[PDB]
Amino acid sequence: DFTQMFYNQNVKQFWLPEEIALNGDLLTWKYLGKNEQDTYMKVLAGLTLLDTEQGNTGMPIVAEHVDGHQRKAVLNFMAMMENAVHAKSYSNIFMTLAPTETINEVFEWVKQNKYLQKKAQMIVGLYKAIQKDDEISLFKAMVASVYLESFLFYSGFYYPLYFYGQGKLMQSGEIINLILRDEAIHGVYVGLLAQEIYNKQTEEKKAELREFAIDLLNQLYENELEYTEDLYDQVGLSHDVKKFIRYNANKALMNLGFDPYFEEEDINPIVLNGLKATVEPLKDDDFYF
Amino acid sequence: DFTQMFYNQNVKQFWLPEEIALNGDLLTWKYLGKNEQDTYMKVLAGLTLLDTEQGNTGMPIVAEHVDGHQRKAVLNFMAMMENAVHAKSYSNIFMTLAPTETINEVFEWVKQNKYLQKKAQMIVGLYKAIQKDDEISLFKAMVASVYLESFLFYSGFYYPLYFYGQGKLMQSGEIINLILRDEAIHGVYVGLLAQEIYNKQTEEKKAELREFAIDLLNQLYENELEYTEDLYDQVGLSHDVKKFIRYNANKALMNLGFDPYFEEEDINPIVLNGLKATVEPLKDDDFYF
Amino acid sequence: VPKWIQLNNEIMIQKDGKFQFDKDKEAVHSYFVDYINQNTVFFHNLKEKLDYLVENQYYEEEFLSLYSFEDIKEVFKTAYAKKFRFPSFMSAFKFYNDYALKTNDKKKILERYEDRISIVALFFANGDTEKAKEYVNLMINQEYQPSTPTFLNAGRKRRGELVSCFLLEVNDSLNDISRAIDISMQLSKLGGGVSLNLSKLRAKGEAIKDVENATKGVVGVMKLLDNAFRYADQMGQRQGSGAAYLNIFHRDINDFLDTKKISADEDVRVKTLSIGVVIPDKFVELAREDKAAYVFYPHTIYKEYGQHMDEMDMNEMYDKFVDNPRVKKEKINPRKLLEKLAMLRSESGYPYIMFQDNVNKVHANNHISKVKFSNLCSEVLQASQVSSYTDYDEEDEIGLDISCNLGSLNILNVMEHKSIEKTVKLATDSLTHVSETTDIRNAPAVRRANKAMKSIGLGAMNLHGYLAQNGIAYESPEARDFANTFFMMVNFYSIQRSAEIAKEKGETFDQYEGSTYATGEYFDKYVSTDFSPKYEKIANLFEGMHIPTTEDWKKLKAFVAEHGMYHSYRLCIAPTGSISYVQSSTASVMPIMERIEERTYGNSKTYYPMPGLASNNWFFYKEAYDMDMFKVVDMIATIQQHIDQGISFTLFLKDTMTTRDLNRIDLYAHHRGIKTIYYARTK
Amino acid sequence: VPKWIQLNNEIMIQKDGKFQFDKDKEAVHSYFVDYINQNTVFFHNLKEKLDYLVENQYYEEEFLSLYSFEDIKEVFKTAYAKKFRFPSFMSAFKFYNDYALKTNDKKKILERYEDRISIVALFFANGDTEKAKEYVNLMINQEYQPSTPTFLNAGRKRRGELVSCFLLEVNDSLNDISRAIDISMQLSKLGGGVSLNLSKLRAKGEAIKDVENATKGVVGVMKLLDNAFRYADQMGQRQGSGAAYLNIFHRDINDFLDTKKISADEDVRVKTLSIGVVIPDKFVELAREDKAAYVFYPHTIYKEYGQHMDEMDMNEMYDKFVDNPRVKKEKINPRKLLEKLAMLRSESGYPYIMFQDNVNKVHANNHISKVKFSNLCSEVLQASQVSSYTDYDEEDEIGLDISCNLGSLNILNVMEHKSIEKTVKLATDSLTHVSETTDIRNAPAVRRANKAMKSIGLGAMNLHGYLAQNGIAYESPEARDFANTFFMMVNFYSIQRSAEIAKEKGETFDQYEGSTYATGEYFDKYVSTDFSPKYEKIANLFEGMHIPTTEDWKKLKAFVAEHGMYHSYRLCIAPTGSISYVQSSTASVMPIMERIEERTYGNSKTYYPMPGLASNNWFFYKEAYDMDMFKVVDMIATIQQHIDQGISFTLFLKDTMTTRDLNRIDLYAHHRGIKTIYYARTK
Ligand SMILES: Nc1ncnc2c1ncn2[C@@H]1O[C@H](COP(=O)(O)OP(=O)(O)OP(=O)(O)O)[C@@H](O)[C@H]1O
Ligand SMILES: Nc1ncnc2c1ncn2[C@@H]1O[C@H](COP(=O)(O)OP(=O)(O)OP(=O)(O)O)[C@@H](O)[C@H]1O
Ligand SMILES: Cc1cn([C@H]2C[C@H](O)[C@@H](COP(=O)(O)OP(=O)(O)OP(=O)(O)O)O2)c(=O)[nH]c1=O
Ligand SMILES: [Mg+2]
Ligand SMILES: [Mg+2]
Ligand SMILES: [Mn+2]
Ligand SMILES: [Mn+2]
Ligand SMILES: [Mn+2]
Ligand SMILES: [Mn+2]
Repeated sequence: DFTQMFYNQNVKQFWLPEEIALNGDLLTWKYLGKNEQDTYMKVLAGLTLLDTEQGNTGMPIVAEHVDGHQRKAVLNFMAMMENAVHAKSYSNIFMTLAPTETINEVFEWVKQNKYLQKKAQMIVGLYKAIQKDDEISLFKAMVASVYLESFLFYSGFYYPLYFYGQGKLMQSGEIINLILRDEAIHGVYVGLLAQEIYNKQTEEKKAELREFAIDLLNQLYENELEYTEDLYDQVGLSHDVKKFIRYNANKALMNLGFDPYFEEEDINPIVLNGLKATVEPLKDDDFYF
Repeated sequence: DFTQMFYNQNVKQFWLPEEIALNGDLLTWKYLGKNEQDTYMKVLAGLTLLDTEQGNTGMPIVAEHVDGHQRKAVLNFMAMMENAVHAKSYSNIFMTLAPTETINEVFEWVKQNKYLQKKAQMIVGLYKAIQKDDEISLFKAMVASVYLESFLFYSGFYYPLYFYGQGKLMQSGEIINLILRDEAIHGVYVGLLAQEIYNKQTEEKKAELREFAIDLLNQLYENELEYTEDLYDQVGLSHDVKKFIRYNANKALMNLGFDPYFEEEDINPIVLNGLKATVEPLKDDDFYF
Repeated sequence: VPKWIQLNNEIMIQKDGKFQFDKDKEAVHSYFVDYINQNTVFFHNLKEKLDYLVENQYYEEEFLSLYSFEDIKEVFKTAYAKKFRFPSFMSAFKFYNDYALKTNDKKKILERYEDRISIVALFFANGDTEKAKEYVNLMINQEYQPSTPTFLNAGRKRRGELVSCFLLEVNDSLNDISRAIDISMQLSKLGGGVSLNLSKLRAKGEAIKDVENATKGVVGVMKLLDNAFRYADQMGQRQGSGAAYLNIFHRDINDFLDTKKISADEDVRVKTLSIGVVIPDKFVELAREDKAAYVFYPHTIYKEYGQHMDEMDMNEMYDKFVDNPRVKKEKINPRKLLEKLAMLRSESGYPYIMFQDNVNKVHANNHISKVKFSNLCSEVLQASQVSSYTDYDEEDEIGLDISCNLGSLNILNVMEHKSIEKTVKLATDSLTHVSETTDIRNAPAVRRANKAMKSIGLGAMNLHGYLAQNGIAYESPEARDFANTFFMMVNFYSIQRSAEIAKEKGETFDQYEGSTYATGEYFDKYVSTDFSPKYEKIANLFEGMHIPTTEDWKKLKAFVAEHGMYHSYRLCIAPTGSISYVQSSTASVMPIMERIEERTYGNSKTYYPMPGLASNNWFFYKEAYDMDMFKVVDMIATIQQHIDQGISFTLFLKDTMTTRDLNRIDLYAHHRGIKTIYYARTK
Repeated sequence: VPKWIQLNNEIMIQKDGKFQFDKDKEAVHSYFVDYINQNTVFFHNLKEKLDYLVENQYYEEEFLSLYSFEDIKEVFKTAYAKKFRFPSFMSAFKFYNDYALKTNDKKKILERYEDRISIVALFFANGDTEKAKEYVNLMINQEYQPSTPTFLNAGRKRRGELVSCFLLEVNDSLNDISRAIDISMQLSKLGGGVSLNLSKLRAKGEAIKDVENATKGVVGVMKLLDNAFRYADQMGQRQGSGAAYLNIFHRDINDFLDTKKISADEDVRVKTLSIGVVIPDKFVELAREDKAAYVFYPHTIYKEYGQHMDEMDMNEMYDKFVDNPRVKKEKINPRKLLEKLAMLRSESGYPYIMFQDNVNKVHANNHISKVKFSNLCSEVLQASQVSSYTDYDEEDEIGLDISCNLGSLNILNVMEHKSIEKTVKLATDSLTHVSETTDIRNAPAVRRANKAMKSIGLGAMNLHGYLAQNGIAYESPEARDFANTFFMMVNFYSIQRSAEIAKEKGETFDQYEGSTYATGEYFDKYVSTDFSPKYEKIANLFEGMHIPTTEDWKKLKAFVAEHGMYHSYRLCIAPTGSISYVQSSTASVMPIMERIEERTYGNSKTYYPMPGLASNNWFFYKEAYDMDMFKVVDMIATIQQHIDQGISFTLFLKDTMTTRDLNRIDLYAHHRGIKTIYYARTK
């Protein structure tokens, strides 16, 4: 009942980072403190890693196991967006704002950062555990994918949105909003596929799947807290970002058909502000009136 | 040396089925004989069936085994074009020209056809034989992929190009020309990835891979001749189609860095009308003599 | 999102099944309560403001020095006494984003609407305080609007030229081509749109110094001009805009047209160079009779006859060209060429169409020259003489290059004030002043023609707005009756003002004695046909205003015979792109494209309803695409019969209609006397 | 296939393991007994031939009218008395395909080699029968070869200009840019290669009258010039060739270089305009010390100091530019810029490299101006003053735009005849005549510089041919000793002829008094150092000829001080591309690219062996790519020490070597005093 409308929405949302000129951010970037620039680079690098694996591994593997040519076409399109559009856009931002050495250093930093490695290990592990014709392993990977789309990106998205909302780094911010618009529909779509599998189960099996989903969310959440503190303490925003990731965790649960898990909190209003023609021959009668 | 350049060319060639209005083809379709309509339907179904294998298996399997983030992104983009753009385009052409019952029957016929099946299963067999961390099996699959993209499609493309060059079925011919333009670049790109593997091999292993490629080409070519007579004798075109197959076989070989196999031939004019030195840093003391 | 933008977007939100048009007014208030007043620089008195603007190189000292400070203060007080309020948010937004003077840092507003109007009036009056107050009352009543160059730049030291329409004749030589490129660059630097006639240039495959197949044709010249216009782009502010006109009997006409095809290669297509095609009546006759036509090599014709192909009447010269063995020509199908024109206009809106004989059968200055081409907006139609730019240290033969002076009457505001005569005469005086104060030191023929011809273009706008707010359909015969009467009065008072200026200054335009004004032929249709309204509704619309009769036209003809006419050309209807927003008016005499237009500024959306749009007049504000193009052609021809120059006439087509329909509209325009066709905008 | 084609292809068919070089001779015989003699047009006598060529607008009658027909007959008889025979098929083929005069339809041959030489000699002599015979003997012996423009066009009615290269200075203004485009088109129409110095143009992001970030930089002017050269392409016969030169300290230097990158976008890529980079010693010093350098905005420097950035010495003003806050600059890595230069030269052979300090440390006319750029072949290095092209109706300040006439000595034929002095003096006289009869009516600075500087270029060809045919390795120290002695003799006799012309005409070149010729500084190294051969073999090669000593140089210095010099510049070694075929000579002073070159003409293929190639001198004809580029640099520096202008120095590189090797070669060239580097041709 939904794939065709998602197909149409995904293809109509198609974009490339080159559509957005980035040289306009040069001055507001220059004006940020060293702490702010550091957090910003690292935040986008963490996002780049997530999209790299979502494009290389997550979306293609889910596409392989989901039945139906139209469902596969949507998932293939989403996969392309992840690595050919989203992951690449971050390099466009980096290449504009930062010198090569700072770019090299931040990519080295992703490799050695323990929270980023842990979250990649956990998510990709679940993708690679999918067994052919085994719907339960597929469900588990789809939960992981929804958590990546609708929860894990948000510790990263906070900062570009926070600046966009203050009228700073607005070209980079425009790119990020386009990425976010895509991930929102990706999270909903994968969520609907996960619910399909969940709804086939006995009540006993469903109870276990909810346990899996909640245990996984809590494990990812605890790691994300440490990641958030590590990045945001130097810019004074860790508590604010934490509220934002809890907000989005609830959206991820809802995408999976589950009740919200965290209590509602006031999000920084700045971040909320951050959101050929047919041819006929001429007759002799067309020359007279 | 080449992936970013191909990335650029691929994304700038992006298109959607909806861009070409198909209904005006009915004004020339109605004037074709039964044999012409039959051949066209059968050719179209042949292309559709082969392209589906490439979208569901060929491109995604190669993307899975190739190392490199940028290569995986380009390959993902190509897989997207197969599944999201090409497959919808073929379906659109069919739905415009034939009623539902006729489409189902043509696909039943072509699905049972000996020559279409022989080539489809030969290609799919090589994709299924790729082994993790075995570059030889990957190379063999890449050869199969290049043969599909740059050679096997062309016994089929001939007919729409033949009409397109005569002013018949111009809307569907425009679509086919866009598809063909994508398959050409797909073949060239996968060809470069195959040459990379080939160049890493010993001289004895190279000779062995050359023998594999020529042997495979021979098997496919002999089946193409039979496929060609089966479809085109009823419309009197087989001689010219055979010249077009050999010409495209030579292009496929050149994509794989191999010499042409067949002598140069001229192509049907109607179908024709349709159609760095090593950077080494200065080490100082190079300024003193 | 700012408060005024929310109030503007609340228009689309429907209450009781109706658009909240009145909310737009509230938006304006917000746009002034929240933004404009906060960012407007205020001074203790006008003396301090004028001193700050003059000292900081914002204004010019010369035009302000002609008045005492008391007179300038009185003019400003007259401007502010109206208490003018922008009726829509987009009017104020467009003025304060495009025309209001801002500081060098572009964060503060130095000029209000009244300040800009007062400055333009003081510049216009040239030292007359009463004339300045008259101009202030004219512009604050929004009866007359100087063009974007004049309105934006009048009285400003950091400014471009007040003229932005330039027509250049290019002679068939490398020296002339290089000079044309240079002049195009200099005029684009001044901020003007440059149109070049390429018909005199010899076609591709012609001889240079008796060596065969040497000429690159007009396409290489178009590539050079396109590069020149890309380079000269108003100091990197706007994209350099240029137009090239070629006669349809020039052999390069296909390659010319091929420059606008999407399939054209990079060495063929010109992207920033608009193209227009001049179509003589002979081509239309050949297409009508389906006889195969001939496209001629201009240099062979020049060698055989001593005159350029576009300098002689093709109606009497075509048979002689065809029968002349020494004239080289190529066979073409005129109907195929017409279909190619229609297809190209469907794809990209190009080329502009100039019906040469439609222009020249009513041209008053055919003795000086026949109108061979039009401007970038395809509404300037004037006599031009080519210049012979020789080698260095050799005297050039300077000809006439067209540069007319733009200004538009607001038909709604003019007619509701019952001031057609006063507005037309004051606009003519302002246009004369701007033409006299224009001095271009890098375009010799433009300067010479400005000094000699003294040609101005007085346009009109808000025709559809006025008709819709008065319960008149744009396609109705009553609308055409109103246009006929209104523009006949505009022509009458423009001619009267031109003759009065000629009598006062004692001088006419150069070669006036040979014009149809001097011989009285121009007034023929005016001394025999009465242009009073034939409908009672239109007559009641014109109530309170004297409508010139045949006796009045005879008196005007005698007055012109006795005193002459100061301006060679007076009236031309320009598109009026952005000034129509500030004046809260519909653009030009064209019908509206949309009832409410949606625009994206920055990352925000904005909504502009057409002026005076409501539930009662929603039906009368018919969109242009929904209209019958034949009736639009009829209205434009009705207006054109009273306009000496052309009218920027854009065709509005649906995606359903084919190239046959476009060709039919073009041929009906040719039949009805339409001089130029501007654009083919497909919905 | 033709018989001569088969005979020429028979060279590569080896007999007894050796090439059949003698077969080449047979080919020429065939080429004459089957094609040339049949396709030639014979007359009853010379009178009918001259009359037919004069009335049919083949020859100018003015230069022939200065001689009685008896004198012309005597000159032609002197030309034909030598019984000149082309020793190779390609020599005759190249002459009769590129330089022999043909009919209007190009079906027959009107000019033989002797006829062409006689006509050129009669044009050179300007009415002197004995001088005409001297020129005939000089050219029929092939001791001297006028450049392709002069040799091809002398005495022809349908001729172009005799000057090969033109160098234009472009001032930083729109008027100057447009004038430069016009002059470039005019000179490409005349057939000459045009070089433009873009270093005075302000960089991208500069202010045009107080509006900042407005300029398009040198890349926009580059695109304009590229389109101008594409349009003016010698009437479609030879592709229009232009050169742009930019100082390496210009801010646009990267974008400049990005015009030649193979990955450049179409809006930046320039394909018909060669690029050259002028590198002062300051840049090399900064790269050597690895200190980050600064590229500068020319307009800020001009505003602060009143002079252009390239108008003053960067070696003394770079620190002042850097420490000046009113000067705008960008940080660059000079070593990265050098690596980019090497990579660009490896990929496409561009840019040309001009070591400005190497040019100006021995430049004799630094008082007039420093040499800021080179020509399209990077061998013309002369003082130029920029012109101030003002607005229309304003007088232009005409500067000096470089232009010199090319002529090459055939080293083998000159030394075989033991006539260095006579050949040099006669060539200087011929080049002086070519300069005197050159009058360009559309390039004012070029005309003024030709009239004032009187600069000529006397080159040399067949250096490698002479060395290989005499058993001397091109890289050997003996070859460099020969080059030193021979070019010191050439410089001595060129200076002597220039001083003699100045004495006989009573006039020197403009501003000669401030030159190093007038002060005697130029002769310093010639009055203290002896340039006689240091090897016995070279001294024997120079036997029968008086090698000037320090006493002869002192006498010449005194003679110059007493009488002055007629020519500001005398010697420049051009590439001599296609005219070297006719002379049976190796191209310029460069080493041969290949021993036997396979060239495809029509559907046939021909093999040209190097002149004098045989079994005994096969290894003396070492290919340039196999040679050490450092020893070639040593040879070029040895020649350059005696050449006042530059030498077109092409680098011959192997594919195996890296960009670091290219950078090392460039830095060694700069260290050794190489003025310019022409091309980086990779095998
Ligand atoms: N629609 C509008 N068009 C133009 N200016 C406006 C508009 N609305 C407000 N302004 C500006 O804001 C000022 C405040 O106008 P407001 O509607 O508050 O009342 P007012 O009686 O006109 O005020 P004031 O004492 O300023 O004359 C106006 O004087 C004017 O400068
Ligand atoms: N290599 C060559 N270079 C120039 N001209 C040549 C050459 N070979 C032949 N010719 C021309 O063709 C003619 C053919 O004559 P050829 O050289 O065979 O000897 P010939 O008849 O004995 O007379 P001669 O040698 O005295 O001219 C020559 O006289 C000359 O005009
Ligand atoms: C007009 C124009 C100039 N330029 C650049 C190229 C010229 O080298 C440079 C100088 O132009 P100028 O012709 O000297 O402009 P100007 O004299 O009015 O300004 P200024 O007083 O500052 O000299 O400006 C552009 O890049 N684009 C343009 O459209
Ligand atoms: Mg001429
Ligand atoms: Mg200037
Ligand atoms: Mn993503
Ligand atoms: Mn996603
Ligand atoms: Mn496909
Ligand atoms: Mn494919």
